[PDB]
Amino acid sequence: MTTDDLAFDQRHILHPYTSMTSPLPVYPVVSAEGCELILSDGRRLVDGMSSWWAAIHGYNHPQLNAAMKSQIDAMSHVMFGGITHAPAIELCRKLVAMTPQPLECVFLADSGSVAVEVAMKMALQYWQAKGEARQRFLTFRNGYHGDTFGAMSVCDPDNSMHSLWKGYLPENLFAPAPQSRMDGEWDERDMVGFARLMAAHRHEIAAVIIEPIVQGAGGMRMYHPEWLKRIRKICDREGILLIADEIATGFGRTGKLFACEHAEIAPDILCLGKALTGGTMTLSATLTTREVAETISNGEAGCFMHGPTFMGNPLACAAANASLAILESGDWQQQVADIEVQLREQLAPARDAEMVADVRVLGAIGVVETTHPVNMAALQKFFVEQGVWIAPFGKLIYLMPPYIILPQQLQRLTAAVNRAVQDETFFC
Amino acid sequence: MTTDDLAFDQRHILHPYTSMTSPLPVYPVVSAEGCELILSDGRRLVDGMSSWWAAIHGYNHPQLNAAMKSQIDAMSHVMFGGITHAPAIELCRKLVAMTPQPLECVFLADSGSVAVEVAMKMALQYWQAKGEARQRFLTFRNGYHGDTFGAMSVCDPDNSMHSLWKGYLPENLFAPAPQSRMDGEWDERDMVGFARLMAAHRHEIAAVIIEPIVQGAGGMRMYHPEWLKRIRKICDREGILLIADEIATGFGRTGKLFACEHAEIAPDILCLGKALTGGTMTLSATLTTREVAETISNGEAGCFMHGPTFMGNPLACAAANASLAILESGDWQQQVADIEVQLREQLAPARDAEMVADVRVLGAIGVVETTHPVNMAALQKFFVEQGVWIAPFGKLIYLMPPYIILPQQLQRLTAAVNRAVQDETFFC
Ligand SMILES: *Cc1c(COP(=O)(O)O)cnc(C)c1O
Ligand SMILES: *Cc1c(COP(=O)(O)O)cnc(C)c1O
Ligand code: NA
Ligand code: NA
Repeated sequence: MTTDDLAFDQRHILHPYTSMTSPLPVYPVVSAEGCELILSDGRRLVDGMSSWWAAIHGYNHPQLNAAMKSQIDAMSHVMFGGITHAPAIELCRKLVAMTPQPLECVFLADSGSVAVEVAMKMALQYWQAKGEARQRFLTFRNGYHGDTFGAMSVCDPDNSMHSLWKGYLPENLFAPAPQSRMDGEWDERDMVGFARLMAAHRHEIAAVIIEPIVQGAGGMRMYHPEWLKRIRKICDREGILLIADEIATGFGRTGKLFACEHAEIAPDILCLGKALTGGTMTLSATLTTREVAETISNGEAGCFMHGPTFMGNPLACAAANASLAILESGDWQQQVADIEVQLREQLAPARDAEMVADVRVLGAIGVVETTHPVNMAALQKFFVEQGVWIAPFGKLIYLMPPYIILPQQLQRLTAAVNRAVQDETFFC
Repeated sequence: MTTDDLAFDQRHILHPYTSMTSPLPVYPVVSAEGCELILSDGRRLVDGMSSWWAAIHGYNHPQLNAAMKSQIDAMSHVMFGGITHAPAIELCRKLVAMTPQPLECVFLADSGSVAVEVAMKMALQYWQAKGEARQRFLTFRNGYHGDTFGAMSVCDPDNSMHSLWKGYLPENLFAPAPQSRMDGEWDERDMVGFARLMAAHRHEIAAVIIEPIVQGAGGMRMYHPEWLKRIRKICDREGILLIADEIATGFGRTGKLFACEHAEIAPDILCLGKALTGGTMTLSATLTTREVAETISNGEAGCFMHGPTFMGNPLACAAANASLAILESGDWQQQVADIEVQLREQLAPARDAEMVADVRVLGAIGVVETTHPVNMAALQKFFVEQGVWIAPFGKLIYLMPPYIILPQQLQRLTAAVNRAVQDETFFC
């Protein structure tokens, strides 16, 4: 990789949420292996991010690799209209089996945002079919559900700058962000906001949508499981659908197979993505109940009106099947538990740094919230120099590493974060 | 695939736009090679659909395969935030190079619908940065832009059943579907409807969005290039962005590399999907002008507000690079031209058939519109018994074969269509 390449990237290639006129450096990656990324210049970095949650088995994994190659030899893709195939059936078998009982109807899609759009459309078509006028969504503040219009409409209005689409995006209902902590005590006073909204709008709410336990992109918040119990009961009582968006929490990340398990509840609709394929390629799934799938099909439309071109892509399905096969071994449980203990122990010291607001950990997620925002270019460079890849945002320096990360490798990530927060150099 | 597997699929697996209560037959495909799909019982089907436009090089292509397997050895995926990599760079060089000059900034995304969503958000943010109150889209009737909420808002209100979502979708402006055929003379009376809208709302329109030349999912309609020439001019005059959605028309399909060429015009925003990866896996691209990309960034939000987790996916990018490399050889041009001749010649006779409402052909697209809807289950079955894979819908029996289809294979397709439309058997 040459510098002319880098210049082409800078002037012609957009990257996620970053300016084009005023870019910030980017690092060339040539390959990746185990828990390491490899830059063009030969520098090896311990990945603390799993490429944004997804790469839970790390990189160049032999089982994922083998699964993908063998599928390519059968067929990379065939359309799913009027056709079915083994990778899709196997995957749906696994997804149905590993999730709560009521969740038994699978809609495969390409991306997490699309999975959410699917969930939202199911909710909408569901009520239309029952002849009830329900078009509104009730969601938590500090939530994040994707970047497409529908998903944007249920993301934190401040966190996502809704003043940009003010007038274009429907106005949903935003209850306060859960205050009670996964770590601490429950407080009944936390429920009043949501109760008020639900009481004042029960008749127009199609669905409640939330990220179970962890609100990821909107603040890496970790809230008390009683919230989900409560929400599930309120939805049951009112006859309203519950959508759990586990695109981030799914597949072991919080120490349980799905974060819903922390409350022992089942949503009516479940959105999955990111780690689904083990971070090899994009795939998503939206699962729902029989009651929802059948109601939709028996109404005016006569079907659920969605179908991405690449729905059920065999290759992505093979990768997912292989990712899930690793998880079937149950090994992830102790791997995540050990990562939890190690994050708690090693991030603790950060609590005494001047720049640190909070330190929270759940499963293989460890977060250091800062008092001031990070200086991106600056902190990212520091992290690279330490031989680690960490992608901080706002006031959040966090770790979500692969489950197979070696205690030594994790020790490196933790040392770098501690060292990053010891003065204001990398802040503002 | 056991019968139990197929039982599981019917009961638990949602397919595109179909009922979960009154499910129609699906066919179990184990692999694919060349232009053929292979079922579980060993039977081979000539593929007339390109797995919905995308597999322009057929299946199990040696080149595509090796490029995919090679990327897998380096890294199937890594995150795109603060990181760049060879496949994305190479892919973006080609897209910029192969498209009109003004289009030099690429936003890579996961799927078509998302690419459209991206295009729509650019337009809104563009006008946001210029402090202009523009949130309406102007599009054509019979248009299709994807299944996500934003994309649905510019899809045909009828074809897409807007009644279902009345109240959730922003209400855009819909001008009459292009009357003048790509096969015929131009009637300036065709412009009234559009002009009437463009006037009364020129103050409100953020962008004009249309599929160039071929309105695909909305009716496989083929209209005269003059519409594009005129639309561009009107957009230039009012200073309105033009979004050309070429997710279906891109990469050779209509006889030109890009359908926009048929009118030698250039969009402000261009959406690419489907055939981009040679139908191996999902990937999309939205290209735009420096002016748009800079405006947005130098805007108040500071960047373009969008970023899919799997943005720039190396594996997909390398499949796309291999696919474009095949197009670089230039063969598609005559491969497509020949297909167009064969389609024109061999579908001609369907015009003597009683169930046929119209026959139209453009590039590697052949359409036999019928007077009555098809019996999907019965027709598909007939086609499979004739050794071909054709996916009809509504009143359209159409073909979009791989560019590498042999003439005798193309012949079994067109014969199958001709035989299907002779009477009422497979209809209503
Ligand atoms: C990442 C994420 C999404 C969206 O996934 P994309 O694949 O980026 O569209 C949606 N919801 C949550 C909670 C996520 O974390
Ligand atoms: C198929 C198509 C889309 C949608 O692409 P998906 O990948 O199915 O989301 C958008 N626009 C046009 C013209 C299309 O043909
Ligand atoms: Na289940
Ligand atoms: Na160009």
